Amino acid sequence: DFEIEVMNYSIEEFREFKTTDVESVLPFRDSSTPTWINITGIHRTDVVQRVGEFFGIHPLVLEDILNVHQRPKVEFFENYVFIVLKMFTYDKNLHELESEQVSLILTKNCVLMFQEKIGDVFDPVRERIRYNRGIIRKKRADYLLYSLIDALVDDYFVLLEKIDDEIDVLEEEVLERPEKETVQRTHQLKRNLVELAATIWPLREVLSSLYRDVPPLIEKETVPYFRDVYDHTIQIADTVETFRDIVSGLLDVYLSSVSNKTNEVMKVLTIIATIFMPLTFIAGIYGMNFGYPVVLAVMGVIAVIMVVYFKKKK
Amino acid sequence: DFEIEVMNYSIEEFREFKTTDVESVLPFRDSSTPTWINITGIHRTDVVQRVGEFFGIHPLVLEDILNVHQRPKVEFFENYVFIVLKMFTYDKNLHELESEQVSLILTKNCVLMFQEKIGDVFDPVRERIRYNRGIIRKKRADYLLYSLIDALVDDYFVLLEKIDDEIDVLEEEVLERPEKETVQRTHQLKRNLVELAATIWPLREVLSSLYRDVPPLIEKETVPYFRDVYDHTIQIADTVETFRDIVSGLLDVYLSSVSNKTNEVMKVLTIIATIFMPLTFIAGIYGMNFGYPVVLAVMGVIAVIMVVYFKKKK
Amino acid sequence: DFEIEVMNYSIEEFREFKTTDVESVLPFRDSSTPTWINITGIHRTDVVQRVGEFFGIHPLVLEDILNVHQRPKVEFFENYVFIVLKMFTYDKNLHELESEQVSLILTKNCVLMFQEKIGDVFDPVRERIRYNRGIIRKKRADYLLYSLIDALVDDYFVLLEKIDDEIDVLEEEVLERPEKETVQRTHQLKRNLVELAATIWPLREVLSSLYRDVPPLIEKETVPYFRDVYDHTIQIADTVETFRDIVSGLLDVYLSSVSNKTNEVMKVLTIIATIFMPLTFIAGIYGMNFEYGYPVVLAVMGVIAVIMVVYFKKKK
Amino acid sequence: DFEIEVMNYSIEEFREFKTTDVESVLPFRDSSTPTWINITGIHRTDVVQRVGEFFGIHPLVLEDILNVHQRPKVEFFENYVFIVLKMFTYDKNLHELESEQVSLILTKNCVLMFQEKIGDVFDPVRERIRYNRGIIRKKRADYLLYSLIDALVDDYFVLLEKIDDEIDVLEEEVLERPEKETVQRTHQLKRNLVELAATIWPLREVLSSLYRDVPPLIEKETVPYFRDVYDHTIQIADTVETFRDIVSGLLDVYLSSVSNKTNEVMKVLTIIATIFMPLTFIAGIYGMNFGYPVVLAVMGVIAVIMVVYFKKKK
Amino acid sequence: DFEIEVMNYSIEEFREFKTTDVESVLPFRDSSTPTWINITGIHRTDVVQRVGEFFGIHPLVLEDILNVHQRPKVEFFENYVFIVLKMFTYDKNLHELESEQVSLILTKNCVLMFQEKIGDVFDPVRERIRYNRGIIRKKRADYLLYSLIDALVDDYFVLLEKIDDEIDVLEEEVLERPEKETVQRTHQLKRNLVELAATIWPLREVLSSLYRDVPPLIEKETVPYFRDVYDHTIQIADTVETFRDIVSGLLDVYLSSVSNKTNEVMKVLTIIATIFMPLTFIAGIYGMNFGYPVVLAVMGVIAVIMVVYFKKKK
Ligand SMILES: [Cs+]
Ligand SMILES: [Cs+]
Ligand SMILES: [Cs+]
Ligand SMILES: [Cs+]
Ligand SMILES: [Cs+]
Ligand SMILES: [Cs+]
Ligand SMILES: [Cs+]
Ligand SMILES: [Cs+]
Ligand SMILES: [Cs+]
Ligand code: NA
Repeated sequence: DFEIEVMNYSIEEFREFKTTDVESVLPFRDSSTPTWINITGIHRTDVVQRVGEFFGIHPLVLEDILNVHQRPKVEFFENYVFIVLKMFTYDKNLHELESEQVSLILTKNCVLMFQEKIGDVFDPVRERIRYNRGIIRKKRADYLLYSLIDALVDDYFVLLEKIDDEIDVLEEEVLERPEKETVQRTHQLKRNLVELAATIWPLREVLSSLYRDVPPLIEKETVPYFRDVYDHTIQIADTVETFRDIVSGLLDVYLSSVSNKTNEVMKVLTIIATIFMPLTFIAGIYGMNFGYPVVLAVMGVIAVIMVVYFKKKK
Repeated sequence: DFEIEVMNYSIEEFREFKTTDVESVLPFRDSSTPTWINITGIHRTDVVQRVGEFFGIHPLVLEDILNVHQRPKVEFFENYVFIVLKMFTYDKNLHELESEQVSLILTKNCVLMFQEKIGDVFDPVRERIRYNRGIIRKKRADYLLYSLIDALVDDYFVLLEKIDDEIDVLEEEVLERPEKETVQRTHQLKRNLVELAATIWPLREVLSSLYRDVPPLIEKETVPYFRDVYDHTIQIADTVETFRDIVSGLLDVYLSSVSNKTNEVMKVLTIIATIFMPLTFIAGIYGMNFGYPVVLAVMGVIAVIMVVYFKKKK
Repeated sequence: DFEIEVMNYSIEEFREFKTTDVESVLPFRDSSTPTWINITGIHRTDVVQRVGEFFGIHPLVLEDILNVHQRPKVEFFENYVFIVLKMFTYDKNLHELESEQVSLILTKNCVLMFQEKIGDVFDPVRERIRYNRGIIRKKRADYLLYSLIDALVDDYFVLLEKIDDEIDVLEEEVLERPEKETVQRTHQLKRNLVELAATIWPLREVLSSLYRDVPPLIEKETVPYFRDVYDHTIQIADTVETFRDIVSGLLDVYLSSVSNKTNEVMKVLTIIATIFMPLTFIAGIYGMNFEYGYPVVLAVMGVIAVIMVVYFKKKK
Repeated sequence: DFEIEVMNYSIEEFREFKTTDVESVLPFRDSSTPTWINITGIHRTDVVQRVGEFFGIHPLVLEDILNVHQRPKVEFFENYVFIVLKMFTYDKNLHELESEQVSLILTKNCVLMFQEKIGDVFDPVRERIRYNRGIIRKKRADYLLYSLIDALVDDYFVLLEKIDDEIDVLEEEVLERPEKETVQRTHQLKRNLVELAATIWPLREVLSSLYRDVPPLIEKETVPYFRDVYDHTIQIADTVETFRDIVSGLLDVYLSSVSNKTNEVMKVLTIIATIFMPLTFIAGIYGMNFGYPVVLAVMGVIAVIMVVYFKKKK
Repeated sequence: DFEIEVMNYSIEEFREFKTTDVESVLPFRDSSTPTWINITGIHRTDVVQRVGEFFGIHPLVLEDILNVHQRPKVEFFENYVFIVLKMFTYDKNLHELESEQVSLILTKNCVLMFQEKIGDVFDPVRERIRYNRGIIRKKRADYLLYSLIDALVDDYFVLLEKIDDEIDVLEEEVLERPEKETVQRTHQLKRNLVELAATIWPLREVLSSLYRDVPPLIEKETVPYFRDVYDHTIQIADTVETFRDIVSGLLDVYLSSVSNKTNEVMKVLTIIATIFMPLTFIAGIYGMNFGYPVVLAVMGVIAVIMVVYFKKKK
């Protein structure tokens, strides 16, 4: 798609609007009062670059925003901070997770945004500016950021739940319903997990640096807030390695239960084999073409001395 | 459930009682002599909060209290220190373990405790006030805290004896009783450990902050005592990471137990097969429609050269 | 094969030529305008040596440039810098990759380049110096070096893509086309990943030092540049480890698949073994040769045959 | 069990004796000449207490003494040094290793020793005193400590050797005598290493600590020696870690053996199965009720051409 | 055996000699001109003590000279430095490696050297003194120490090349020549690796600590070469670790090869049975004693509808 979404606001009031013309939003640069410019759809290179040239942001940053498959990171410029955030979808049952790159610039009184597509995790931060919630009005553009980063960070929690279900609904199938496609899912989880912690790890660094560095973030006013988040991020980081670990032995768990049935199937063939092997034989030999019930008795006799010998095993 | 349970005391005497009226205890904030306030059950949020207000507690600390799914932690504020802890109960046999969150706060001369549910490990501290044991009465709130939390440290230990025991039993089945349920209980263990590891490592970090920082805690007076506790902490970690190291390898032990029983059954079947396969054959060619013991005379001959050839094996 | 190759340029004009005469390039040591000396074929050590002696390069380095089993490293000197890269060629199907050692020294207004064999990645750089593009003409010796280095980095993505395929394919043979030769590949894969990440880890460290360190570098202005490829570098030293971690546990997934299959092979062998062993038997003991309703047998054989069938509806 | 063992000694003469009375060995605190007062059997708290006071040793230490599940640690007070240490014994055969805690306090002119039971590694130390060997007579209680120390650590090498062999031996069984028990002993080994490493790892730090700190221990005189015990402490550790590494994969090594044998019992059956399965058929089909050697020849042709097949595998 | 080989060189001239008398090489302590003394054969504990005291060396050192099972290390003193080093020798084909302890003390104009036996890698160094190659003649005692340390390190490369060959040749066996004794050599490799790894990691720390200290190591003249050897040290470490990683897997790689093969002996088996089981049955059922081709064709029909069915698999 394409769109652009600004949310200027102040302690007293706010205004909001949705345009598709880039020149209607550029004068907010010089707002005294905080703004949030959301640019859905980065695919329009010309929109980005325009915004990118007007604000005074280096080309390589602008090019960064158009490169999609990245680490999450921060970089501190003279008048602006630059951040690179991911934000996941997980379809359940078709066990597959998606990741949309967001990019963010903190200058003057504006929090720039760059979303690949429509549909996003900041529909709570939106409401808090519209209906005068929390301390979101009272404060500045760097708090706005902390609003935006938080809203995203919280999202993971609920993804972290969703998989926590997937694990639980796999260390069952493993040890009770041993099956072909169970193996698939298992690796499918193990993989996705990797992709997760490949993002969350730098994500803690991002927040770890933001907290502990500070330039045009108003210091002893927004930094604990950021720290609160930084705490949130540690938790999760932890919580991935956690699952990672549990999922790893998991495949050997299947293995062990798989083999254990092979065994059972073996015995079955062995005892049925082991008894009707010799009984067919004596039946076969008295087919030699060259007292009747007494052979049947020592058939029965020797048949059941196998039967009480597999009680001593099997 | 729900209760309150104070135990005031000084060098000389002591008092203690119980209620379900928050307003009776509040006055104990202005005690010149120590006080242990035990608000068990934290579902009754108005009580928590009533207090949370009266004593000067900031609402985020108070929310913390309410959320029981937390990183065990410690926050220092101006007139008070704040701590969270976990508390475990392992059901033997079901192989299942449960987590209460214990919240705490030191302030001036008072120890605000917050439990989810009746039932705790603080009895042995209760008695040391009750019958005047040790040097509890001659020392202050911080000490009470130490005490209280040392009383916790000590709990994990039995929990580490109990689990050990579960290791012992499991490392019998694995090698001697190859079975389905054994697989289950093993992983079950793995899981539990993780959760323990997860709790203890941070828990550790807590005592480390306390020890080497100390703000309203009679400094060169208690710090050591916290050191001693800070140590047990460590100990437990070791023990923990020990067991981790052990269990992990366990499954691979059992895996090997069973692939070693497959090899048996294969010899049962193989040799059975291997002697009645050619003997039921050659008395098959004499059941065609086109000396007699000379037949049996070579049927024994080979019958035996087989059982000699598996003495070179088996 | 051997080949010297120089490209001299500045804002206005440029020149280029391919030589097999070493002395027809040395005088570029005293160029006011940038110069990119590419010496393909480091077997002709005498050539290398001469470039050295002339420029005033310390033997150690010189020798290192010949020594092609080496860790990618930066060493900074008085007037020059020294850098050593590796450049990779993955062959697909035969899952087998080869790495060239390229070596670089910036100095005055020269970027000395020593390859091992004709054949590289840099071509698009040569386009940008030839057909006046980007901002490479405007910038000097150093920017170039970045451009050169960037060039290579970029190639690694390419390989990563190709590699990335080599996994997706291989996790359909793992759990659907189980076989011998799948195994082989899996090792080859892992080995190669090993050799690879082995080269990146320091590689990162090369671009890292360069940025936060700096000696004779058109720093202000280009530091950011050195930094932007150093970004890419971490990116890929991560994305490597992603594969290590995935592929590591790959031989276990396969395990789980294979036994599951064997198990099936047992099932069929048994539910046959178990039903036609006895029915062969009772149809065996009626081949006795002593003196003593025939469809009753076929019936009671029908009956007890079917209870076997229905009993493997409680398993199998 | 309970005793006390005094070993006063100077350059000129020495005296020693044994006793079940705590008061006899007190006056020595005031010895101008170094002494070694050994306390065996600290199941007598009452006595451990008594001196605890007398020598002016802070009760926390006295507790840490009487609690025998602890980390090797080092703590330097004003008038004293204090050190906890373990002392391992391997029962060969009953793969199982026991520990006894020895705590130590250097003060004035007396090394204090605290053991759980009679039976220690210190013997050698005594001799050198008894019969004036080395320089130990010429030097003070600090040295006495170092020696008592060096003694014990060295005893770990002895302990290594014993472990080395267990290994040598087990890495035969595995690849030469595949069996149910062999496993057991593997595991056992792996347990005994971990508990070892466990004590060694800290211990190392107990020797690292001493060396780089030095308060009362006549310094550039005794430092170099203590370092030597230290150097050894490191050597020990490394060694331990080598084995862990070796022994981890051992069972993998073992699995690869058993599973490999299965391979052969399968083939075995297969060929006997495969060559007779169709030969008992084709005979079996001529016992129908409705060129005799031509078939046997075919059977001789078609028993021959399975063979040729297996000269391309097996 | 036993030998002493001293070399006393100066920018103008040199002299060298072999003598098994330990009094003739003692004047060289007081040489203005650099000296390199090589003791070969450290079984003679009379000559390490004689030369150990003459130079003034501490015993603890002269004992560690002797202790040839040691972690390579560097220790510094007043008038001399100490360095314990190993040198490896690998038996190809027998897949076995044996070491030797070379100990080294830099003092005045004398590098004392302590070799267990004759046979060593310093033949090239002796070349660069004898014929006046390079710049060792013009340089002093510490350049020698370097030139020495370097030859030894360059040693490990020719070693690493041998091992590479082994891995290569082994990893041909795992995946194509599966067997019993293959799996042994694996383990062999691992051990040796792990012996190698254990030695190298500190040798690194040696040239790490030689390089960033320098007292009677002529500073900005030779510390640019200690660096160079230090570099090759890192390389070797790196390269070595390479292997640990590769090999650790290999074992697993073998097991997948075997456990595939069992399957291909399963298929074989099942199918012959599959077909010659129901067919061996009906022949039986017309071997009962109470339109002929008709069955022969329906045998044809069913025997081959199996055939078909296994082209869907197999
Ligand atoms: Cs980029
Ligand atoms: Cs918050
Ligand atoms: Cs890709
Ligand atoms: Cs592709
Ligand atoms: Cs204790
Ligand atoms: Cs036991
Ligand atoms: Cs050996
Ligand atoms: Cs020593
Ligand atoms: Cs018949
Ligand atoms: Na594994």
